[PDB]
Amino acid sequence: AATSRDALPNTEASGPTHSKEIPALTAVETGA
Amino acid sequence: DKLFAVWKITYKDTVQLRRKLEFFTYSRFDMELTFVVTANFTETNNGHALNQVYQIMYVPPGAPVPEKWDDYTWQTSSNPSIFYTYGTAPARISVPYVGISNAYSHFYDGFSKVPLKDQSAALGDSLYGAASLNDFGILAVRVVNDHNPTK
Amino acid sequence: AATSRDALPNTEASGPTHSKEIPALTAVETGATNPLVPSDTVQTRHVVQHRSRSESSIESFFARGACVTIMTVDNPASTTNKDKLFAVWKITYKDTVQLRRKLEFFTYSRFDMELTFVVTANFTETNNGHALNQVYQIMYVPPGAPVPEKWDDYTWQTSSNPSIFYTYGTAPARISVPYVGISNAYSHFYDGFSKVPLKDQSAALGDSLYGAASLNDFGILAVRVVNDHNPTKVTSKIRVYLKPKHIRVWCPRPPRAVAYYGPGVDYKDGTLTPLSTKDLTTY
Amino acid sequence: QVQLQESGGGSAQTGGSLRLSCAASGFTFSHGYMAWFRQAPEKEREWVACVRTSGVSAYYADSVLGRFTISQDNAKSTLYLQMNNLKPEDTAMYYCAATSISCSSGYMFWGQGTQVTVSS
Amino acid sequence: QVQLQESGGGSAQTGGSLRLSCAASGFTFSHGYMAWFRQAPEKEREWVACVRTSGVSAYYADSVLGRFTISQDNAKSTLYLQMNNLKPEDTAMYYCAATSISCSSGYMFWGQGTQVTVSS
Amino acid sequence: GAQVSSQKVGAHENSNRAYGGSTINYTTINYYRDSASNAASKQDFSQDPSKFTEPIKDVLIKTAPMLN
Amino acid sequence: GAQVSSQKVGAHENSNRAYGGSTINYTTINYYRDSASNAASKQDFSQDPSKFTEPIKDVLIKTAPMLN
Amino acid sequence: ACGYSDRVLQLTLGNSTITTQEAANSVVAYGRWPEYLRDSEANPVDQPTEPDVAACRFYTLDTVSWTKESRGWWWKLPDALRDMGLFGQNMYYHYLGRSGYTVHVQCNASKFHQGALGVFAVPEMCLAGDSNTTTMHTSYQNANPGEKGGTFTGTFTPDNNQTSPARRFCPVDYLLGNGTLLGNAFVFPHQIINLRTNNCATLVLPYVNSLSIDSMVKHNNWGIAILPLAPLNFASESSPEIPITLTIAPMCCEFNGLRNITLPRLQ
Amino acid sequence: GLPVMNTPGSNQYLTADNFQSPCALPEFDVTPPIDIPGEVKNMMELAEIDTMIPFDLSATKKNTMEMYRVRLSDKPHTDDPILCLSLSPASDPRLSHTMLGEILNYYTHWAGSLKFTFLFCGSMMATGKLLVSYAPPGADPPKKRKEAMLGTHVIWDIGLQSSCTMVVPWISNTTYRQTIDDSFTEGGYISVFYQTRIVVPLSTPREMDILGFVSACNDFSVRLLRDTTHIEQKA
Amino acid sequence: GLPVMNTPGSNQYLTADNFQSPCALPEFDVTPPIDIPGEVKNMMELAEIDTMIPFDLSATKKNTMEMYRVRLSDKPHTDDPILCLSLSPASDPRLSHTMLGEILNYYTHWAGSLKFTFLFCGSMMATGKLLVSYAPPGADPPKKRKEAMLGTHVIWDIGLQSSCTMVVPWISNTTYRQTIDDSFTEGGYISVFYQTRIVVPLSTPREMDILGFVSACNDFSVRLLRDTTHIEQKA
Amino acid sequence: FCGSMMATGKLLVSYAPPGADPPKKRKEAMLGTHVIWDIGLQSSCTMVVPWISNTTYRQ
Ligand SMILES: CCCCCCCCCCCCCCCC(=O)O
Ligand SMILES: CCCCCCCCCCCCCCCC(=O)O
Repeated sequence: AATSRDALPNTEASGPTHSKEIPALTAVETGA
Repeated sequence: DKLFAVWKITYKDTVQLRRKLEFFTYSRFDMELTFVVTANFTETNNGHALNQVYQIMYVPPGAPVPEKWDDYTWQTSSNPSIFYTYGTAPARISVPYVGISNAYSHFYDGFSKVPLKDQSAALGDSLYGAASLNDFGILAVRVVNDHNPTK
Repeated sequence: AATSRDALPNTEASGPTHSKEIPALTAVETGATNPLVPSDTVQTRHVVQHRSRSESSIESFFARGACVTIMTVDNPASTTNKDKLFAVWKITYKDTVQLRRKLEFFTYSRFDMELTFVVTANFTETNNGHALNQVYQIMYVPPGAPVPEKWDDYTWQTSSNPSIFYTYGTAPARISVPYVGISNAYSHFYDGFSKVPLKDQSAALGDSLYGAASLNDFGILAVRVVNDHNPTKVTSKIRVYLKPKHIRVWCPRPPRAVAYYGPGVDYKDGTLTPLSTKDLTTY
Repeated sequence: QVQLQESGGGSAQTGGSLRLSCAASGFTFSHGYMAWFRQAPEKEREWVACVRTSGVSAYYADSVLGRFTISQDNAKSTLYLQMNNLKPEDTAMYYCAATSISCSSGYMFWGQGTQVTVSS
Repeated sequence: QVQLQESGGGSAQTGGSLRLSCAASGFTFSHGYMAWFRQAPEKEREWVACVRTSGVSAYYADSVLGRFTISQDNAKSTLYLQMNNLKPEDTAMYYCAATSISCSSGYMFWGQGTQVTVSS
Repeated sequence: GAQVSSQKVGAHENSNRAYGGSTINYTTINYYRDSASNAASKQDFSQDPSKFTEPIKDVLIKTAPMLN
Repeated sequence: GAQVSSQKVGAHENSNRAYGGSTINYTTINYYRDSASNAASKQDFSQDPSKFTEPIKDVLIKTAPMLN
Repeated sequence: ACGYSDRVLQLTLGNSTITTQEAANSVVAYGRWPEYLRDSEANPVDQPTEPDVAACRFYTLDTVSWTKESRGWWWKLPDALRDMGLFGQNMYYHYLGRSGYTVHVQCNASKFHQGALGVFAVPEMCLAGDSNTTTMHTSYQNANPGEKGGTFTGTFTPDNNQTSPARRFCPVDYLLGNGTLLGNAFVFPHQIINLRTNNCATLVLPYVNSLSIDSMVKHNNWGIAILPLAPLNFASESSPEIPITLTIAPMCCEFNGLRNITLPRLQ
Repeated sequence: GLPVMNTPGSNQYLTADNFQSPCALPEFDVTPPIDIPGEVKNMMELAEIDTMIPFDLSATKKNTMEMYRVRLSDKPHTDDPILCLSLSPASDPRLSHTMLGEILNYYTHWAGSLKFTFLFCGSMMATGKLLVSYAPPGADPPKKRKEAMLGTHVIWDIGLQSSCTMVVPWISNTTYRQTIDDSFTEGGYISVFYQTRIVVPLSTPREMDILGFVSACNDFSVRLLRDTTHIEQKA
Repeated sequence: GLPVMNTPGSNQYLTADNFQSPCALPEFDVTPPIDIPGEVKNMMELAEIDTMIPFDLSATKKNTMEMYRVRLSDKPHTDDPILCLSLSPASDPRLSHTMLGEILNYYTHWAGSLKFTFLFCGSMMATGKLLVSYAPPGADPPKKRKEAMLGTHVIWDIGLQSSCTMVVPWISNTTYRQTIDDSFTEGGYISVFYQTRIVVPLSTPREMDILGFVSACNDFSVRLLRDTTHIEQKA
Repeated sequence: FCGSMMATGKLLVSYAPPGADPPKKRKEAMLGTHVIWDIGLQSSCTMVVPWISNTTYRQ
């Protein structure tokens, strides 16, 4: 249902962080 | 120089239509103009001319009248023009009732100026039957294609 | 809700007055224009106003097509020394005077752009030779795309570029181009430079033009005769006519008083005199 | 392409005379007037004189009265401006403004003009 | 068809001088700049020097300072690159990049280039 | 999906049984998918010039003294 | 059997009594029997690139350690 | 009743307060008040820095002088405030920046003095060059004369030294410095300090541009041009002199893309 | 295919046509516009803004800063004009260069009412009473206050309120006037005369300046779009 | 036949038109398509896939396998760059040849956010902390960590998770950047500096390689289709 | 202000918090807390020094 002329996903306001979650760390061995 | 004409738009250059319009004192009419172009060579020669285009630029009163066939005026940023390609059907444009009065005046018993007494006869003189010298403007027509070795 | 073709406010009949109210007195120090109407200063009758501002609307003021440029190309004989002339023009409204000044009445604008193409050809050399009706390709080369170096090189394949093959003699060519600006409005005047001259850098490295954004703002058009060499030379002139449609504008600016000089705001000497001679007490 | 082209020069001594001409073409719809205008070195453009269509009925400017003569030759489609008794006030540019008119003010065609100089 | 064609050769001994020219055509919208660029045998293309539209206001690259001279002749619609004191670092290809610019980097027209060789 | 709009009649023809009278309309149907392609509507709004005429913070009342 | 579709308005004309505003549509009617002949609709779908971005068997959770 | 007047105005921004007893009301440019960027018109993705009190305060630029000889004066915003406290600091620290202003021009005299000064606000006040050979040739160093600003001239004198151009603006007064007749300068938001009446000009300016936020270093949004509509006259004197002082306050300023500081080559 | 017949005009290109045409960049993602302050919808809007009039266009004052200044003095009272001006906003050198005129220079016909505003620029201590008058055409342009006072006018007193406005009420034979000098569509005369005189105490500049502005009124309009002469491109 | 009038543009052929036309093989039995794995709907989809960046394009390393390898070492800590890179995905030699750039080479304008990913390829025993930083333009491109650290960056620690990602947040003056080298639409600078240093125990290769990848983000888009230069046909 | 009615002017009174160079030019003083005073019909002007101090009480 998401057409070609659709507005792209918005940018959500996010603040400071200090948690055990790691968006920054990955492994491009997985191919992903 | 390359001949480019300028004609003062008026119905009174020809006889027929004029007399018909003279059956009354005043009129209002949306005006339709048609343009039938016809060309030919002049000099005895077997030369060639590629199909010619023609611009018909309406120059309303006061607008810059072209002095050359290739001067700035032909840019027509505000003037209404029609580029006719030769051989296709005659050109046509619609012009509404563009009169400054509440009716077009076929006959105007009066003068544009008033000859005052504290003024010289020359300063107060004008024509009999005329309103504004420039009533509707002029049309300007020119061949768009550039010089060709055969006229 | 007040449209373009609306009748203007009527003239209200107002009589004699002798009161402490002062329409006549103001102070143009406030920057504000004193908003009066005849009735405010003189006795008036009632007048049903008929005239409308219809024609003076922003859209209508630009509703005319305008010659932006004259591109010249030719098709010479095969044996010739000189190459077949194919033009490349940088798309800008500032090459001609008329349309530019009209667009300069404001600071910014947005308009879907209509281009018209009036082609006109003729022979040049004294000869009775023949040329069959000629075709013309008008290829729009957006910034960065490969600009044709030859009249017959790969570039004319136009696998992604938008082109128009015009056959001579038929009605003038026309294409629609939307508001393609990189900004949220097209900029008629840009008080700034593209580069910043840093101190840890050489003056040359940090220098640029005054009033320019991107050298290549919209791209170039490329026009060529499609038909191959013909024993008799034929030159052609393609005239482009632009009509800015669906136009919006912002912040009015005084209209250009002296003739244009370059793409900038700059003025040449010898043209710094626009107003003529008139005596103060002479009607 | 109503081509109005002035001629007549302008470099006479004080008191002489010059013949200012003007070649006309295009379509001058006779009826109306045909005239002359001067701009002067540093003044406003001023009306010199006007002659009727084909009629030799004319007028002159207060300043130039009798010292300037404006005629015509509609066979040669020309207008002439003979000027006797040239003076330091007459030193100026002259223009053949001959179109429409109907009076002594309205126009749709002017010329390129020519300069006159009455030296002394 | 803004034809940029370089000339000037390149086969001088170490220390001499050459005159690198460039014929320009098409429509060079004067306003902006006109310049020179070198690619070198095995390096990145580098900016040599840029001269203003018609103005003789220019700059030079740190490396070439004073040893290269870039001018123009807009009557002849040409730009010139005189090069005195040629050296083993100057051995390279030279290009007349003269279009748009506005600075010393932007272009829409280059040339075919020519090679220079300072041997010794 | 035709667009029928009315016209502002100027020169009235001697009719009210076809023309002149009973409101004259016109049809328009877009032929392309792009908004750019459409014909210029001309049915535009007007507005208050006060944003230019009276760029003042405190309202302008013509009847009173400007500077009070 | 006309096909009326809406357009994504870009440059808004100073109108909301014809253009600019009230949703602009366009008409389309096929003229041939062959599907091949039709004009390209352009009203196409988009999709998740994960079929290329995350070709992994076990779901990718950005917030946790990739290899656990 | 209580005595509230149009002439008496007290403006306050941060830790600075401007008063006045002879004003002529105030001008909000194009009726819009300066404002912060709304999510609807946002462009850069990062959290913008809004200095507020740190930058939203009046800054006085050095005072210029007015004499019968004076043709004019001009400045550029944000340029003019390039070295004004934190506003400048922040300006130099970010790639993008948008700001509005509250421009207040001060020039008082006696009821025995006479003349008029038109303080004009021109968004994108592009000025003209000084060369008859090279268009758009004014160098950055001359385009941005900081807090000292520039002036207008009574005559256009071309720059002939093509060995080393002067590369500056030669802004002819009557041409408003941009090839147009001064008399039309009123289309821009404005006030005219006419000695007999007022003593100051206040022009609140919103951020105006083609983009929501833009590189301040590279581009100037507004332009403040002051030219004497009526020449200065005092008593039966031959050399009168009165000063003009400009105090501008950035408003609703926001900056994005924080990075190392830019040290521009101003000289 | 549906039988058709080609009519007069086909294949011709009107620079003022309003037709649909094909798009070069199908599906172009147009960037949305933003609320840019000060939006204009009509040319007249600009016409209603006051613009300073270059009155004194003497060879020594034309094309300078001096053209906008009309200098008054403390000389004894006379009946001779300070400034004369003909109502032909688009053709009179003086008006033709103001915003109004310029916009007017793009049209063939104008109509409506106009308003002139005069700003005194002398010292506070300078007083006076002037008379600005608009006389409709068809007679001798006034040269003495005596005549001018017989027409439409406002008697202005110089004081705390520094600006005065006199409206020129739309009085014309035709519904629209030509945007060029024409007798048939003449406009009349605007004049300014000393009502009393200018008085200044001691140690006060005995001469000062007045600035003039002009602007159209809500009832003003322009028609028949045309090309202007106030600009050209020689070659 | 229905009266018609031919308008401007008729008979012209737009390579980007979208009209209906007659069919050559009426009633052609088209073979139905099948579910062929991996279907693409948009070019951007490919743009979001990570692609290895040929960073070191030295005359001796260009056009080889060595171009993708950025070699680090165990040399003592300095503040000098390991790799510099300018954000101009479609014009910088380094980026211009990655998937992103290539797709970008078919458009005139690009916008959105980009993300770089760095893969360490040393021995398990090798540790370290690097700093990858994106500095927005308008100033001096950093040459020392000191400056780079003042912008947008991620401090990466080499460990069990071998890959690190730093996002370049879309910060630009214009809503869309030119796909060519331009000052007005400049992008800034991407830099990588040693945070600490590389440390390896004995009997361990003292130098190893890091591989770089780039990919667009969900918010990225491209407009104004154009012809590429990354290919040509000479004669 | 205690001059003649006819005397006009605009002064600047400014309070700069400590910890830096005491201003000697308007340029600096203008960077702190201040009020720009215009001499007119209201003859008296007041600038408040807002309590800004490290300690809750000063010696
Ligand atoms: C492209 C052409 C546009 C406009 C053409 C304007 C010419 C109008 C001519 C109208 C003739 C009406 C004559 C009536 C005389 C009168 O009004 O007194
Ligand atoms: C087949 C042609 C396709 C595309 C043509 C692109 C040309 C666009 C020209 C737009 C002119 C708008 C000028 C405004 C200047 C500005 O943005 O600052």
